[PDB]
Amino acid sequence: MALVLDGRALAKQIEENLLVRVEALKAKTGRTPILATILVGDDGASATYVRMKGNACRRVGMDSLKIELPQETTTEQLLAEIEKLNANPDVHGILLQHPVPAQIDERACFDAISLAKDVDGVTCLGFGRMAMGEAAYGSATPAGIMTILKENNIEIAGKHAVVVGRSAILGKPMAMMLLQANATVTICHSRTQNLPELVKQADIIVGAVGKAELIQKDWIKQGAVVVDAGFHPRDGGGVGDIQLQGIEEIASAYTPVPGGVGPMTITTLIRQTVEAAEKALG
Amino acid sequence: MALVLDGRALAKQIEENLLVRVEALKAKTGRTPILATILVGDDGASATYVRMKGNACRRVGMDSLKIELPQETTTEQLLAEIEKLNANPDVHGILLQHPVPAQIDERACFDAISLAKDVDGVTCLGFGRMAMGEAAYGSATPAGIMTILKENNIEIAGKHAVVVGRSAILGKPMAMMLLQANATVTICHSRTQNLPELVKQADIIVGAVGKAELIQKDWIKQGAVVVDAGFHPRDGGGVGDIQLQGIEEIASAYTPVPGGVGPMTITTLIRQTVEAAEKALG
Ligand SMILES: Nc1nc(N)c(NC(=O)Nc2ccc(C(=O)N[C@@H](CCC(=O)O)C(=O)O)cc2)c(=O)[nH]1
Ligand SMILES: Nc1nc(N)c(NC(=O)Nc2ccc(C(=O)N[C@@H](CCC(=O)O)C(=O)O)cc2)c(=O)[nH]1
Ligand SMILES: [Cl-]
Repeated sequence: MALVLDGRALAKQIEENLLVRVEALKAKTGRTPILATILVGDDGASATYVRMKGNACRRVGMDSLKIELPQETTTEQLLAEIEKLNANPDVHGILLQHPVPAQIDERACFDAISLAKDVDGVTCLGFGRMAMGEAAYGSATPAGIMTILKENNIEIAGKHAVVVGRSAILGKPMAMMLLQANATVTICHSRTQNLPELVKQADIIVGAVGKAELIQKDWIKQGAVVVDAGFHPRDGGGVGDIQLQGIEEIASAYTPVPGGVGPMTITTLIRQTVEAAEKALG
Repeated sequence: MALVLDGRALAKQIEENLLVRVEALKAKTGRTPILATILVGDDGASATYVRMKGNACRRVGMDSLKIELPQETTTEQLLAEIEKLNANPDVHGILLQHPVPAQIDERACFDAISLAKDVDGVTCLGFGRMAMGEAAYGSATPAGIMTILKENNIEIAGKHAVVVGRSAILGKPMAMMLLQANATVTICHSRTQNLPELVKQADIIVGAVGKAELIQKDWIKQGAVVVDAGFHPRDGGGVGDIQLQGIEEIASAYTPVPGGVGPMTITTLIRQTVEAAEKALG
């Protein structure tokens, strides 16, 4: 039966020393690390995830600066708001929760965040530096996945990884991180013409499509490592981007949904905020 | 027989347009566009390609500022030279010819070049922006390849492109550019297993390994589009990274070596320098 890649347990374990580090920094400097979170508009899921990230901050002795902007916020207004936070020495990391209202140029706003405070890893600069092996905060969800794979001793070098999805904050960074770990990487998307065929070749499959159980269980290679980065609420248990019912007979290891990639998205953001604060204050 | 993707003809065609644009610019402003070329050490191929790039500048009515630094140059010394060029308003583009002597942090020096003068497309920032669909000068060789494919009406969207090699200035940007053009993209490298099988699945193959004829002709899918980005001087005619002997029987279209990717590497650099000059002097 497949090894459950327990993101919930890993997140809990990691938070233990993050709390020690933060309490050390606060005792040393007399200053509390701050993650500024920006929630723009009325997306309920975005609201929920921002609160979860704030809670996680407080669990390790940090706090959040809660920035909430209306649905009709313009690109110019959000940029100004990010420039305030960039020049705020009391703020050590900046999160802009995706997806912002459609009228806003999200890419422009991501890129306005200073590299030093890009603790969610959304800037083009952060991405390019990561892709080229230079030190950078990685996009939270894919960096969290690499941590899951590494802590669970999952072999990556020489494996064929297939990433289904190519979004700026998930699929693309995921692909580059796996490449950096010496996987052969295939990147698929909505214009891939033979998706089932390619998924069946995957030693490591990452579902990053944001569509409930799009990736069929029948496409999964026997002994594959299965990573499901999706989450879709449903009556009595949500589902991810991959059909996981009966995956225990197929995968060598898999991320459950919930309790897999999700907690480690949050933990990665928090860890990288701790890192930023240490650099800023220490 | 296969379509010859004639990079030499395309380069000449592009240069005719660049010439009239440069002459118009000089007529309007009285100033000549300048590419600063930085050659560090005594590598023969590097000297040759920098000479060819300077020749191309003058063919289209521009000139080059030839910077030649010794073998023992330090990272700090090279950074200082690049910062002088960044601050010089008469210099519109900066080329650092790779590979610099190994004691130099080449990545750090690439990244010191201002985005506005990154006409060879070597910055992390430029790579990141291109990968995310934002405006930036593209790495010369892979951008030249995209142009070859486009201007020969080669179908890319929905095709499986396999890039063999993942270098910072070739393989990685090549893959991100093909992905932006809606190809399914597989990135291979020295740790890749079952390489012959992965190449056989490819609708578009890009050889970027810097090893003479590594990619074997029987690995190529019948009807594939074959792009060879290698060059290795040999008595009686140089060869690339792909066995191209009898390629006309196998490929639907192929870049010859020499006279394919090479000329378009040079012309892409010059075109992007003209663009930089047009912006700066307008
Ligand atoms: N900037 C930015 N925007 C984004 N939209 C994200 N994604 C971004 O927050 N995703 C996310 C998804 C699931 C969970 C999570 O922990 N989910 C729980 C399920 C609980 C629930 O969703 O009610 C789980 O999977 O265990 C946390 C974050 C991000 O990481 N950064
Ligand atoms: N920064 C930087 N460093 C680099 N090292 C390169 N590569 C970088 O100049 N390559 C290159 C390779 C071949 C040719 C070329 O035109 N080759 C001819 C052959 C010339 C001959 O036969 O002597 C051809 O393929 O037709 C031009 C540039 C680059 O583009 N940028
Ligand atoms: Cl809590």
